[PDB]
Amino acid sequence: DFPLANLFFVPSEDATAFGRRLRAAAQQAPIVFDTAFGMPILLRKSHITTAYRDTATFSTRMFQAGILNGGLAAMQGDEHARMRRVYNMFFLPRAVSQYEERFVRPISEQVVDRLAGKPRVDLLEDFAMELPRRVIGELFGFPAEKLHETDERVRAMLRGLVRMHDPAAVAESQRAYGETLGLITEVVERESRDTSDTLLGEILRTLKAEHMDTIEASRQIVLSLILGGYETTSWLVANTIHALLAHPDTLARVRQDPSLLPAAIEEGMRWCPSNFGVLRMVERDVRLDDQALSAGTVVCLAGIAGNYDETAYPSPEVYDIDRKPLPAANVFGGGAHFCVGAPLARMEARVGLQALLARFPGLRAVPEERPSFMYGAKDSVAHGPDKLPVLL
Ligand code: HEM
Ligand SMILES: N[C@@H](Cc1c[nH]c[nH+]1)C(=O)O
Repeated sequence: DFPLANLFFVPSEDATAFGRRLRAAAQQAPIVFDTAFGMPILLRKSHITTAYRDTATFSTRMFQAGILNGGLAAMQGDEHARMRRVYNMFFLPRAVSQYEERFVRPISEQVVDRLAGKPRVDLLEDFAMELPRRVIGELFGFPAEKLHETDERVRAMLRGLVRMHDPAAVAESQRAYGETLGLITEVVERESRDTSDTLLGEILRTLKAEHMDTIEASRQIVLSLILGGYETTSWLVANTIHALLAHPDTLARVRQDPSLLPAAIEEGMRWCPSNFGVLRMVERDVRLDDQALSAGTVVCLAGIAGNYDETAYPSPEVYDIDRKPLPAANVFGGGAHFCVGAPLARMEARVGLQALLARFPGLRAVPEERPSFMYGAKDSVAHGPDKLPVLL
């Protein structure tokens, strides 16, 4: 039994409130029970890094009861490493740079172009959501407005991958995936043809060459590009935008020198993380210092609690793109499951923000309307703003 804490479901106009809450809780106890979120939360750095590394004690098996069964995240040990190698190939530095020139740079120019002719826009819906959606489109050879229509189902899918102790959340997730399976099957069938010229077509050929091209594997490839490449990446872009908007002098520096964008992106992941960490299944009784966890417990590794550890990052409430070494990205997880798509997400954030800042030198937040930040923004599983109104 752990002390109670209320870390997740608390709204604030301060983007730092989430990180500050987690840090303040971590100073008081290593492990807390977040009643509204509904599970124990590991907050102490030593416990978290141990958990990420000891996959035999802290597994991803809970994923086998839900729509990710048969995907990469649900695999363990040797099965996992072999398929992981195959996913890794499509996010290598060279591959990502081809995506940048062919797909993401031009698309970014087009998304930013359609914001002009409006004195004010919501950069959340019109930019952070729109750009990753359209990238996943071009990787599929498939229209982005068709993905736009899956939004309620995409977030329904994701919510059942987080609050897995909730039977209703899990069942709605399975339902939403079932309602998306026709579309998934359409994309797979079309891009499995020799006539296929898309990246997704490249991917399905590689799976076949390793004799891994089951219906299930091909569906989970597509599913992860939707859940990760579209919805999750959106909140990274959105939180990076906000951090700059909320720091006009830094925004100006970054516009004048775009080579600062990677640091701005990493610092934004520290200062305003869009994800908290990961979920794990405790597979055997384990003692963490004087804490005990029972086998069968699903826990949250809230690695972003270290984002506000002032011993690592002094004045952690300050957005400082000049921190060196750059803060460790905890929003991508840890250990062998560490996000394989991270290189694409980082590149989309850099290229999109570069086009946005170059096209609108006068860009600024709407002074009256402050965003509200919370975990679960617009029914997502991200910590992010409810809106990003700007003046162009
Ligand atoms: C801002 C963007 C993203 C964030 C914050 C993020 C976060 C994460 C995290 C924390 C994990 C680990 C889950 C766990 O260990 O339980 C993960 C895994 C994964 N993510 Fe990402 N992700 C992002 C974008 C993407 C993209 C763009 C893709 C693919 C195009 C993607 C695909 C995957 C896959 C396939 C895995 C499973 C990896 C494995 O188990 O080996 N994600 N992601
Ligand atoms: N949660 C979904 C989508 C996602 C990918 N990366 C981060 N999130 C999954 O684990 O695939």
